[PDB]
Amino acid sequence: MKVILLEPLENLGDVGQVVDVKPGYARNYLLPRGLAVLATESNLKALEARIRAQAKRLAERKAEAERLKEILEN
RNA sequence: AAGGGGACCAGCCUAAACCGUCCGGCUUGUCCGGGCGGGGUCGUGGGGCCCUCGGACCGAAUCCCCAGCCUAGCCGAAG
Ligand SMILES: [Mg+2]
Ligand SMILES: [Mg+2]
Ligand SMILES: [Mg+2]
Ligand SMILES: [Mg+2]
Ligand SMILES: [Mg+2]
Ligand SMILES: [Mg+2]
Ligand SMILES: [Mg+2]
Ligand SMILES: [Mg+2]
Ligand SMILES: [Mg+2]
Ligand SMILES: [Mg+2]
Ligand SMILES: [Mg+2]
Ligand SMILES: [Mg+2]
Repeated sequence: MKVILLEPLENLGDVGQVVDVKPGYARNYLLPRGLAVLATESNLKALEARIRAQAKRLAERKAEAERLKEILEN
């Protein structure tokens, strides 16, 4: 069963990563303890749209810096 | 059972794509979810979106009126 980790779990996966676990593990351990969420279509988009937003506000930083490296350095 | 002969006869509304709006979720938006409205309903496949072209006739199974009908009755020839 595919789940999206909400946290880094040792010998499991990284936060935001999609891993495969047995249904019992997900239903009776991860989901109740807030450690993961079902890799459903609905929030596979939620993860995706946040990976997209994080990249958006990052490349905006690496370009509002360069526009300052423009004025300075000259 | 098909088929044939007859009785009767009638076909419609949705879900999803996509659009809009409201609400709340927290993991902040190009988000996800819930409601509502639009859109759509098909097998010659149909629909959505995007271009190009083109701009009155049907009509309920719903509501209204009426005829007709029922729930009392009446006239009715000639020793
Ligand atoms: Mg028959
Ligand atoms: Mg027949
Ligand atoms: Mg008959
Ligand atoms: Mg018929
Ligand atoms: Mg809001
Ligand atoms: Mg939804
Ligand atoms: Mg909605
Ligand atoms: Mg059609
Ligand atoms: Mg088609
Ligand atoms: Mg109807
Ligand atoms: Mg009499
Ligand atoms: Mg008499």
